[PDB]
Amino acid sequence: TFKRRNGGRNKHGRGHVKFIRCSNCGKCCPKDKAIKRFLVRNIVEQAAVRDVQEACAFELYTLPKLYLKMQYCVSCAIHSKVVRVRSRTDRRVREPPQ
Amino acid sequence: VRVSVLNDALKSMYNAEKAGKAQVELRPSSKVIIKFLIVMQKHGYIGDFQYVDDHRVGKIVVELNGRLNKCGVISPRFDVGVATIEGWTARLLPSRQFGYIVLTTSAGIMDHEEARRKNVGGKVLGFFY
Amino acid sequence: GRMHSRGKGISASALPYKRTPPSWLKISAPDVEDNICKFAKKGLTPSQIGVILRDSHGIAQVKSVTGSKILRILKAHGLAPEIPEDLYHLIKKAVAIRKHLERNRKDKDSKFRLILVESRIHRLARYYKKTKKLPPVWKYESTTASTLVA
Amino acid sequence: MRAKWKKKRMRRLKRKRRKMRQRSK
Amino acid sequence: GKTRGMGAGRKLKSHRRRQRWADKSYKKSHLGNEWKKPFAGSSHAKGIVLEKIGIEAKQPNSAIRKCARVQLIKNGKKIAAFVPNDGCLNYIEENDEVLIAGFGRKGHAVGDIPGVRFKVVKVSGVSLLALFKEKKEKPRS
RNA sequence: GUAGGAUAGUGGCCUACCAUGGUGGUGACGGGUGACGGAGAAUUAGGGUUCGAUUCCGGAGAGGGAGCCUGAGAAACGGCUACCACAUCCAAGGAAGGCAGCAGGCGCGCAAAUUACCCAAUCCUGACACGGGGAGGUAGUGACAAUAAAUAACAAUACCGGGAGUCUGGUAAUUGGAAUGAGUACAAUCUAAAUCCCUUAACGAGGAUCCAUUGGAGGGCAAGUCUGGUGCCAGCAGCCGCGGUAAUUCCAGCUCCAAUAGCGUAAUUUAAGUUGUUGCAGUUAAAAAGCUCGUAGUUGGACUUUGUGUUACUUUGAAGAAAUUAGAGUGCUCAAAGCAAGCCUACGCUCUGUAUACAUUAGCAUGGGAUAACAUUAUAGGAUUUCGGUCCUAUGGGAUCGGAGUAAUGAUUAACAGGGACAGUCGGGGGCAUUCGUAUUUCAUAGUCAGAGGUGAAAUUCUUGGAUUUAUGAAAGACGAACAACUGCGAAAGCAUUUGCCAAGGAUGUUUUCAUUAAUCAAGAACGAAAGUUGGGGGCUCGAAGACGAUCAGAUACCGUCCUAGUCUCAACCAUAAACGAUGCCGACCAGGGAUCGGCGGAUGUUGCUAGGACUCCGCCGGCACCUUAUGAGAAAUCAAAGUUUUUGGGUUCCGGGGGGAGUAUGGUCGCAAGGCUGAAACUUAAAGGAA
Ligand SMILES: [K+]
Ligand SMILES: [K+]
Ligand SMILES: [K+]
Ligand SMILES: [K+]
Ligand SMILES: [K+]
Ligand SMILES: [K+]
Ligand SMILES: [K+]
Ligand SMILES: [K+]
Ligand SMILES: [K+]
Ligand SMILES: [K+]
Ligand SMILES: [K+]
Ligand SMILES: [Mg+2]
Ligand SMILES: [Mg+2]
Ligand SMILES: [Mg+2]
Ligand SMILES: [Mg+2]
Ligand SMILES: [Mg+2]
Ligand SMILES: [Mg+2]
Ligand SMILES: [Mg+2]
Ligand SMILES: [Mg+2]
Ligand SMILES: [Mg+2]
Ligand SMILES: [Mg+2]
Ligand SMILES: [Mg+2]
Ligand SMILES: [Mg+2]
Ligand SMILES: [Mg+2]
Ligand SMILES: [Mg+2]
Ligand SMILES: [Mg+2]
Ligand SMILES: [Mg+2]
Ligand SMILES: [Mg+2]
Ligand SMILES: [Mg+2]
Ligand SMILES: [Mg+2]
Ligand SMILES: [Mg+2]
Ligand SMILES: [Mg+2]
Ligand SMILES: [Mg+2]
Ligand SMILES: [Mg+2]
Ligand SMILES: [Mg+2]
Ligand SMILES: [Mg+2]
Ligand SMILES: [Mg+2]
Ligand SMILES: [Mg+2]
Ligand SMILES: [Mg+2]
Ligand SMILES: [Mg+2]
Ligand SMILES: [Mg+2]
Ligand SMILES: [Mg+2]
Ligand SMILES: [Mg+2]
Ligand SMILES: [Mg+2]
Ligand SMILES: [Mg+2]
Ligand SMILES: [Mg+2]
Ligand SMILES: [Mg+2]
Ligand SMILES: [Mg+2]
Ligand SMILES: [Mg+2]
Ligand SMILES: [Mg+2]
Ligand SMILES: [Mg+2]
Ligand SMILES: [Mg+2]
Ligand SMILES: [Mg+2]
Ligand SMILES: [Mg+2]
Ligand SMILES: [Zn+2]
Repeated sequence: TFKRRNGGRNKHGRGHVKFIRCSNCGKCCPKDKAIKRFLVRNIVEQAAVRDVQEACAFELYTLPKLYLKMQYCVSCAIHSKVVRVRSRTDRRVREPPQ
Repeated sequence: VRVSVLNDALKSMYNAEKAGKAQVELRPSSKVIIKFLIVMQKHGYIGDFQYVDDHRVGKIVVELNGRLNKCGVISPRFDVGVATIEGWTARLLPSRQFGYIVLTTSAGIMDHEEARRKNVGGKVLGFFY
Repeated sequence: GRMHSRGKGISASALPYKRTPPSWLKISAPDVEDNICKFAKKGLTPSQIGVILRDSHGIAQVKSVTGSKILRILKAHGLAPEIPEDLYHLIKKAVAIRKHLERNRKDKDSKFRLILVESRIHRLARYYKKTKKLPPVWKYESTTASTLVA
Repeated sequence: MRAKWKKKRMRRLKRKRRKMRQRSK
Repeated sequence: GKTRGMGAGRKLKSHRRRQRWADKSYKKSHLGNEWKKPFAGSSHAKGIVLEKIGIEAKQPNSAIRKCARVQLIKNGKKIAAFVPNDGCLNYIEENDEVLIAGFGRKGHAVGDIPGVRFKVVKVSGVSLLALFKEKKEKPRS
């Protein structure tokens, strides 16, 4: 039984795609199959912004942000709850959630 | 590549008829296609068809009237003597009362009923009913 | 589609329904054939003779003015090349690939394309021998091909 | 048994025959 | 798909010739291995009873099927022949002439009897059916 | 091939001499056949599958070979000679042998009859009207096979139904008279003589013992949830199953069912559209070659008259053994059959009948010329008259070389086939050289001081000889992040830092050119991830094997630490992957929709820009895809192709036929090896498998 029209990856009109290494376990996974999430958050957690802002040595200073691109294998994405098992009808929804 | 222009012409008409179209274009044209249409026209299975000259091979637009159930070629074009016409009709036609097998004989392209009257054999082109 | 690929392009010329020359074309058939012979003696081929006539003389189709194709006109004046133009260009391409391939032994892509070009040469040469446009014993030889063309 | 390992088992078995037959030639 | 050309008579005929071998029924008759069977293409065969044996019935049944090892007189091959009906093994003695037949599935095993494809029809020139129904008696004693 | 020899005669049939040919993927050569060929036989909607030792025809043989005489005819065997193999008689010195003729015997086997009578029929043969004929016929044996057809009919009672009543129908080893051949037998007939049949005097039926059998009764599959016995035993059961103490299935009785003088059991046809030409399959059930090229093969656009080039095809006809098959005629009592008969009543008749069709393919001959194949075409060696020259030859003809005419003088078109040229492009396509990037590791310098590492927790391990950590710098080798996508290029494998060089390519554009040059492909070729092999270079990282630390009942594992081959490169091999879209290629047609990549056409007004670029809108061609939908398809999942399929046929290649055994054994071939390619059988099994 064929579960997905895309076969679980995103590859059309090409033979080979070089793999990436899972950010969690290091497993090799084709880049077009890996679950990718681009996390942008303040380098200082919200629980410490007040303290760090009070101790600032500059009248004005914008706290930088932390940019991290996370690439998971399927096993880690499911285990870490980055993605969840969806019903047969909901599997086709490709739009990101709210 | 294009092997049988007759098959393309008859397949196009059959698909158009099932979709309920009134007209259909056949390209390329040939004198075999035109003579096959005339046999269908004489028995009231198609309406008026028109040949367009394009200086290369021509095109045909055929008016459909909803009476054509199916029309197809027989490939390869087997030899059919007069005595073997009965077996072919028992194979290709819905019944012993309507439907025509088109033959190419030395006397010209004609349906199997005319071939029996003239007692001439030939080769199968196609059929319709 | 293409003989030696998966291409399915259809781009091509579309000849007009009017086979006669336009009313604004005043050049006569003897004048046109004089130019065709004049260009052939300069080394031009039938393909690039018609391009000049279309682009610089307003002659869309030579057959409409003269009633004969360019190659037929050249043959009537003994100017048709011994090797047909299209076969000549395939040999020239095969020579170019082989010359490139002698310095690039690891260019396996070129080695693949050389096979396709030479097989195209042999299919066209076979046809020309059947129609007697080439000598009956004519044969394509990689060793001596470069002497024929260029 | 996994087909890959059954294939591996047969190849080992063929080497011994190949060696158990060339021993006497 | 199929080759259709009017001049493709040779290819169609030769293709079918090769593909008929893929059919098990066709290959069983045209291989020639039937002559190597104990009957060697015969319907029946006479033999000598070597010993009276019992075979454990195959699961899920549970019984002792009474058979007899027989050596065929015409080629000297040894086979196991099932002895049908109740108490018919008592009518068979060792070193006795028995007519053997197939078991009904053309060389295949039948029922729950493991690896048995023959049955005993006659013993000492008398049918087991006649002895079972007390129609006749074995010629001795 | 030439000349001979031999033969009834042709011929390497044989000899001498000469030449180097002959056959072959359109399968030669060789091998297998439990292979004599055909007419035919079985089964068959059609197509087909299987069989064909045997009475007709042809061939071949007489235990195995060889040789030969006689003769018109024999390489004869109920003729001879020899050898070999068997075997008979003998007074042992010799002699005689050929049943695959008829009968008979032995042997072999699952498997097959009398050592009978006769030339009367059919016909054959001799000197012959007459003899002879185990050819042939007759009888015996004969459940090979085939045909017809008994084993009861009727009435009245008793009993039981249907349309109180009474008509009709059904049961009984009840009661009655009738019928009749199986049998038996005077006779006649039959026959060569007998025998059987047919005919017929007498005799011949009541439980009409003048006694019907063979297989079944759970399902398939017609017929019992009866009774007794047995208790997973014995047994049954083709398959599914039954039997373990209440057996519809075993062993019995009863009853019932099927066929019935027959029925049961143990190669082949049907069923099988499970061999598929008609007519099957290959996304997931068994099955698309990893990819492309490529010869043979197979298949190939349109166009020429409508209103002595060669073939296929079609029409008609001729020729074609009978028997069999189909079929006309005919009351053997019917029938299977047979080829007879019929008509009237005379010295006979219907000339009595003994038709006709079918009969592949190849060959022969007429008519037709659509469709299709091959061949052919432009320095016409062209057609066509006419006028000469020359040569050869008859009672003019032929050959050859010329002149001058006549004529519309003589070339289909340019495929939304293909090839080639050209134009501006486009691309992470390929090769060579070259630029750069952080990181990692190592090393150097400097700083600092107790841990650092790693894990679920730990330990192996490193560390005051300064580890880990921080800064700077150097070296090495690998890798090429982010950008990066339901995007691009490539035949596939695969391809991602810059710039240059080299050849190649798709698409688009084109009033350029050639003019069918094409599609798909046995054989044969090029390329083909990773791992692996050989040698050289390199050797950061990671890391099979190995070692160690943990975990654990054990842990040769998973987790941790160290590390060999390897990982990178060059030269040379290997040729395999879930090499996947698990979907071969070319062509046509058949819904809608937006987005996107390349090229081009049109429209339009903005840019911290140099007509153009960037963007916006409309459209065309080509490409990777996606979304909705069924009027489609499908076992469904699902698919805009996997659609246009029992309303079945566009072209072509590969490939499957229940599950295993098994991609195994063996042989061949390739490879240094690892292995690759090719590839069984015995045997085993009633399921395995797909989708939901
Ligand atoms: K994914
Ligand atoms: K183009
Ligand atoms: K077939
Ligand atoms: K001769
Ligand atoms: K000779
Ligand atoms: K004589
Ligand atoms: K006689
Ligand atoms: K006589
Ligand atoms: K059918
Ligand atoms: K290779
Ligand atoms: K598009
Ligand atoms: Mg699953
Ligand atoms: Mg592509
Ligand atoms: Mg791949
Ligand atoms: Mg196309
Ligand atoms: Mg091709
Ligand atoms: Mg098809
Ligand atoms: Mg001679
Ligand atoms: Mg000689
Ligand atoms: Mg035979
Ligand atoms: Mg034989
Ligand atoms: Mg025979
Ligand atoms: Mg025999
Ligand atoms: Mg016989
Ligand atoms: Mg004979
Ligand atoms: Mg003889
Ligand atoms: Mg003998
Ligand atoms: Mg002899
Ligand atoms: Mg004899
Ligand atoms: Mg004789
Ligand atoms: Mg018998
Ligand atoms: Mg009786
Ligand atoms: Mg019973
Ligand atoms: Mg029933
Ligand atoms: Mg009981
Ligand atoms: Mg039963
Ligand atoms: Mg089958
Ligand atoms: Mg099937
Ligand atoms: Mg599977
Ligand atoms: Mg499969
Ligand atoms: Mg054509
Ligand atoms: Mg074109
Ligand atoms: Mg791109
Ligand atoms: Mg980069
Ligand atoms: Mg091949
Ligand atoms: Mg490789
Ligand atoms: Mg493979
Ligand atoms: Mg595959
Ligand atoms: Mg292919
Ligand atoms: Mg493929
Ligand atoms: Mg665009
Ligand atoms: Mg859909
Ligand atoms: Mg079909
Ligand atoms: Mg199988
Ligand atoms: Zn992971």
